[PDB]
Amino acid sequence: TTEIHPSCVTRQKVIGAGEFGEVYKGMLKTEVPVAIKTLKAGYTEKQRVDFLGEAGIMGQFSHHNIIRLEGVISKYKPMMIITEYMENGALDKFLREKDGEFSVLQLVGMLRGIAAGMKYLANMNYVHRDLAARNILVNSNLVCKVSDFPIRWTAPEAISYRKFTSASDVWSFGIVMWEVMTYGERPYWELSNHEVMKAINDGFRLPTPMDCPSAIYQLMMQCWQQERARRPKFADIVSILDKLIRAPDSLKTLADFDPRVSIRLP
Ligand SMILES: Cc1cccc(NC(=O)c2ccc(C)c(Nc3nc(-c4cccnc4)nc4c3cnn4C)c2)c1
Repeated sequence: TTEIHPSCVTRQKVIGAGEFGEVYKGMLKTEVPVAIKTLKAGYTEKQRVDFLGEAGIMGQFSHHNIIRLEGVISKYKPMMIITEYMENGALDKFLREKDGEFSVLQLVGMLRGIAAGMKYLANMNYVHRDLAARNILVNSNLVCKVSDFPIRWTAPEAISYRKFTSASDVWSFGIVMWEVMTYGERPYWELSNHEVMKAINDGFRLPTPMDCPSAIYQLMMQCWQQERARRPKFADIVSILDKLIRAPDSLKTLADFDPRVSIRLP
């Protein structure tokens, strides 16, 4: 793993909180803006294992749609994980702040990216477990990168008996699809966590977003199959989203939106 000397790192502002440290924005000389996760004095043995273990696996990943590791500071204290900085931040907040500002093709393109990075993770035998728009970062080319800094996002088997697999990630990716196409709406709106699980078990599923291609709704619906073996694999998801994008007239057929309010005018 690329070891970085602390003299090359300039922390500037705090932007979040880690396991046992803060997360900063800063500069890296070799000047490149970076995000910095620190492990502060007093960390436990387990925290160090997880911290440097996160660094190790990130260093193994090399994919367009996975956040890139710039390097690590492990020979000096505080220890640091240093990644590329993504100017547009977390996808959930991004979309909520840019409601209606993109084309359907752009939105589906985001989803293709996320799916490509998840296919890569799943093939590397990495189970994310917390896939959600809030863990996806967006750069100045609209490229979405899976990161890892959730009842409503979690497959039934992962909730019920903690079976977390790439197939439970697929369920979550279904929910991310809906997040994207709704521009960051809260999945299941104000339903409580227990009402969500009850709804799912009862067989209900999130309704179609407004202005949503029929193909895209069909795909998220198949990510939400109760039977884990029936869900698409990420290879299936990437393949469909790539074909839809490359034949973009396919996205013009829209699923019917179920109106929650009727407005009558002559
Ligand atoms: C695939 C995988 C597997 C396993 C683990 C991971 N780990 C990371 O993805 C990770 C690890 C370290 C860092 C420095 C980053 N960077 C960022 N984290 C945050 C942030 C974090 C926490 C609270 N608020 C914001 N914000 C950022 C970046 C970059 N730009 N921005 C705006 C990400 C990834």
